[PDB]
Amino acid sequence: TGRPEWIWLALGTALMGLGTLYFLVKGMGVSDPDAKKFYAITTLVPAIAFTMYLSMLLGYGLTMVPFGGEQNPIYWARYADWLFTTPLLLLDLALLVDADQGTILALVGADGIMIGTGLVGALTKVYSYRFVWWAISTAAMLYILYVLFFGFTSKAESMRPEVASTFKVLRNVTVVLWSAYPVVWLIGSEGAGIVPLNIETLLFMVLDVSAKVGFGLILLRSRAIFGE
Amino acid sequence: TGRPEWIWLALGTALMGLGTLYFLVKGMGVSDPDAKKFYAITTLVPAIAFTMYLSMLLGYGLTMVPFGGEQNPIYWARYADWLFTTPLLLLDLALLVDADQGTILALVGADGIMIGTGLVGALTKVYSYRFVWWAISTAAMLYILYVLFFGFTSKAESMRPEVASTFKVLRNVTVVLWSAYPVVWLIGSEGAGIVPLNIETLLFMVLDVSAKVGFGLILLRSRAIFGE
Amino acid sequence: TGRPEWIWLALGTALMGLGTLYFLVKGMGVSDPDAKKFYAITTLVPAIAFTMYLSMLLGYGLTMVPFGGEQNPIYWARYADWLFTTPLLLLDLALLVDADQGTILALVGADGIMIGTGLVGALTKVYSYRFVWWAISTAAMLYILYVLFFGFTSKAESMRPEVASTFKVLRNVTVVLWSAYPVVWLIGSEGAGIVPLNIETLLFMVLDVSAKVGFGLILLRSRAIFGE
Ligand SMILES: *C\C=C(C)/C=C/C=C(C)/C=C/C1=C(C)CCCC1(C)C
Ligand SMILES: *C\C=C(C)/C=C/C=C(C)/C=C/C1=C(C)CCCC1(C)C
Ligand SMILES: *C\C=C(C)/C=C/C=C(C)/C=C/C1=C(C)CCCC1(C)C
Repeated sequence: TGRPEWIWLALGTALMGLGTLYFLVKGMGVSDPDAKKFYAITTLVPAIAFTMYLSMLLGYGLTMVPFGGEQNPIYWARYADWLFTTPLLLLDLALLVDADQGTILALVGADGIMIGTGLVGALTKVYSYRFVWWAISTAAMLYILYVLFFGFTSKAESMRPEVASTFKVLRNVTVVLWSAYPVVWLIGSEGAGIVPLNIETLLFMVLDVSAKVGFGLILLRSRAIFGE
Repeated sequence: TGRPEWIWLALGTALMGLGTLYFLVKGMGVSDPDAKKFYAITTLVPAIAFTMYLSMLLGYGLTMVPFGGEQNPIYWARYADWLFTTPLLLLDLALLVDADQGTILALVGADGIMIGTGLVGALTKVYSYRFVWWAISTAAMLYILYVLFFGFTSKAESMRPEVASTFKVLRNVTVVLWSAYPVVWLIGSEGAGIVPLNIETLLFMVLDVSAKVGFGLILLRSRAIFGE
Repeated sequence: TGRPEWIWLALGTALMGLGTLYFLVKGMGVSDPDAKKFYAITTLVPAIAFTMYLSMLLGYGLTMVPFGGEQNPIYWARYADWLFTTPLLLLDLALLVDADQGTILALVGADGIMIGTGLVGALTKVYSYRFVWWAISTAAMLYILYVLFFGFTSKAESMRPEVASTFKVLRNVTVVLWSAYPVVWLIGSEGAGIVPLNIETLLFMVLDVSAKVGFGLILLRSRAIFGE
């Protein structure tokens, strides 16, 4: 329920907090118009996650969901966090490659669908339906990753080499991390219940910090953010 | 309640699904910057409606509301769908006529008001208050339609003839379809109860498919989306 | 609960309504691209507040929250109103000073955090935690005000004198009004309970009208909105 995994919630909260502070301070030594944006976007991600992880720790971002004839504790704040941060991660990749607005809306819309349906499946009472949503959500994610490889990478190459290369790595990071989420939900308590809520929370905290601080450390330590 | 109108919910879900797939495939043969946007926007509308109609079918996008001394089943997901799609429909008309940002915000804000207040009235427990919201919502809609005729049409004429003409028809379609919604809510169970929830659901499914697939078919089969 | 402060709710609703109508009519005599935006943005703020104050009056935007071993009535619609209007107020200041997009996102993100966490603390059941949220929210507000003085004012001076001066006053107004909110929440029933819900509602209605109509009257009666 809400006791065993508090340590992961607390570690997550601390890591997001420290991460947000490191980016704030680091962003002071910046005045380049375009550099700001990457900093503004990359510092906001963990600021939000910080409040979301804190809300789960204190017990506000949690709710019980009845299914499989049981009362399962669902951390809805985990999805609320994802609803606002993933589209911002997509934006960094978008600015990085100079993506057209038409492409930006497509990704954001698919991203909102991905999270929105994942949340619906998290809260769904009927067992089998739960996986229908996990399937729709998963498709949106592949759609997103399909664009990042067949509508982004091809363009980054048409840009400065430092940008194409940084983007290439950030894209690669994204494929690995994002794809890891649906797998965790499927083996966890929200889905198949092959692993307890305790290890499910830990796994997502590891993934969230990696994507919300780790990914930030890579992008923000790159010259790909300045126009030279 | 949630049994009689399932056929309309299922037909709606299927029609939105097939519609989304047709636009995805059709959008592959497109690379024009501005063409993308119309495709990105027009394909996302039914993608979302699809998930919303599926959520109503499975019973997740439904809730019971007490009023008139009765327990009335309210499909809140129907409004959730509208909250995200109507502003996107407005965007197609906006891009189509090259509308200024000031005008775009006005329409979107009024649109969010229109749906937001319609939802409040859908969920309202006190009978008479329900119609106060229907009235505020309806005013926002006329405001929107007033701009599409006295702040849009006049400009489309100052653009390419194919655009002005396509916009003219799309505007005309919008007046007829949008205005049809408040009328349906008033005679339906959510409002006057002059017609059962069964026919209310059917009527809105017909309208939603028309606006989410039909309207798309018209816009996307037009040269008004390319810059020549 | 929901009876004593209805007069403030009704006065608030009326003032926001009349305010919205005054701006609509006033905005008709405007065609300047940039003038529209200030009008579009400044007229939408009270349009929304109007619906929010009306929802509190009728009793829809209210909910009871258990804490301190008591059932406290929380006007969640007050925060819902703030969630959409404050970012729009920030936009007026942003357009006014020609702020970069990177700076705009930072402010909006911090603003959404400020309100989001204030709402969490409003709804929080555990007494001490409530103030943790008030503290996080308050920090975001100072962050916002810190940017309006060390990332905005310095630029407005690099613009036309009428803009710099109007912005200077609008900034000054913002510092005074915004800072007044957290103080009210702390002494009110949602926080310390040093003053009844009756006076808490009155105080916020006074502040809301000032920021949603008052501030509008100042900005819209200024030439700082036209490009000359
Ligand atoms: C906070 C940062 C990131 C990158 C979060 C990413 C989350 C996902 C990619 C989540 C995906 C899901 C899928 C595809 C289907 C099951 C439900 C999830 C919401 C966990
Ligand atoms: C999904 C596509 C469209 C075009 C949906 C449009 C919906 C409306 C115009 C709804 C309007 C309403 C009004 C004006 C007042 C009563 C409540 C409604 C939300 C049904
Ligand atoms: C409607 C217009 C305005 C300017 C509203 C402003 C509201 C605030 C600045 C609210 C701030 C809060 C803080 C900083 C912390 C306690 C909770 C509040 C949400 C009241």
